Amino acid sequence: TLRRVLGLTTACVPEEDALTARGLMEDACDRLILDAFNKRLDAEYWSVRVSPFEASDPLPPTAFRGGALLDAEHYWRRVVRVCPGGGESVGVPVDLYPRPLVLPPVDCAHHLREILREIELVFTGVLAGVWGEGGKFVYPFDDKMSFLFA
Amino acid sequence: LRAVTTHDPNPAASTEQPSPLGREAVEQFFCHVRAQLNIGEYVKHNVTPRETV
Amino acid sequence: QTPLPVYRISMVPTGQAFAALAWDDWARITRDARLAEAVVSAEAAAHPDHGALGRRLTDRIDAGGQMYVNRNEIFNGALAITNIILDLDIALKE
Amino acid sequence: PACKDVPAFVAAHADPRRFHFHAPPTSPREIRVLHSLGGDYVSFFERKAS
Ligand SMILES: Cc1nc(N(C)C(=O)Cc2ccc(-c3ccccn3)cc2)sc1S(N)(=O)=O
Repeated sequence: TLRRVLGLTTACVPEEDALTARGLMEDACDRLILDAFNKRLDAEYWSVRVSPFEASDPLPPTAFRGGALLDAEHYWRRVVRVCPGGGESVGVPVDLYPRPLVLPPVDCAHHLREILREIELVFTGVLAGVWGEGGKFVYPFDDKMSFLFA
Repeated sequence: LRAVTTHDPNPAASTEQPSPLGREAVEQFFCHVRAQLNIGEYVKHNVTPRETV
Repeated sequence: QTPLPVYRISMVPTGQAFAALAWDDWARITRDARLAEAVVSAEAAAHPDHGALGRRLTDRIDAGGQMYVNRNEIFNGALAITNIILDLDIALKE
Repeated sequence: PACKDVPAFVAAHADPRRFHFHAPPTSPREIRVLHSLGGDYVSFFERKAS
């Protein structure tokens, strides 16, 4: 997206470039969330490495049954937030359960929100850094493309 | 009632002026009768047609 | 193969018997109201219409045991809805 | 009124897909998901009275 948006050096008033940039950034977000759907069942792909220092989800009482798998955990805890039943989002320590895993559908309405958060940080930096400032690029995930997962 | 109050009894020198009651009532509230006239304009007021492609 | 329908069965005297099925004998359930192509074609020849023709066509019409007596499909918000199913409750003066 | 296949229409009421909320849709190129429409308690009478 940044390679395409700094390729817009075509002679234009700065105001025009801000909009034809924000449109492309929103389109890139769209193409990312569309491809996210085709990997909604790969829990290992939607996994975050929590450090032993960071705040961590509480360990389910059945992850203490991995046998010769609890030993692999030395530094990182790989957690995926799944959504059993409804409303509640619970964390699953991915590497403490035998494979292949069976899980409730992955709460992509939580991981994609954080990924998008950092994407909007980068996009707000570039939007307010090359052209005129004053624009916090926000993608309406909760309305435009929330239905795909929740 | 302030629009019908007179300041002189002579009908050709009366100070009464046209009343705004019905025109104002029609302009604001009775202008939305078209919404309920087989148009679906009430939906158009709050439609939010979110169809993702 | 998922996703799957989930039904609710009211039994006698009571008891909500929930039933999740992967396939079912719907041919048997609808067999009573299934009109053969010959019958419908013959009625169409007798009545070449759409209002008077539907008239003739309509006029020509244990939890496991209660499955084929009472079913109530249960809405699943996770899945996408493909049919507009409206429940018309008509009240009558006479 | 202009049904070109009456027998099909009659033998379409017996297919469970025609009367199931989340039935399989009966080569899809594009698909438009209407996932949100109007809100609740938004009547013009209610919003004017309030
Ligand atoms: C807020 C606003 N100001 C408008 N007034 C002045 C009124 O209703 C005044 C009124 C109208 C009827 C009654 C009554 C009394 C007994 C039984 C039923 N009814 C009481 C008072 S209307 C309302 S509105 N726009 O929410 O309908």
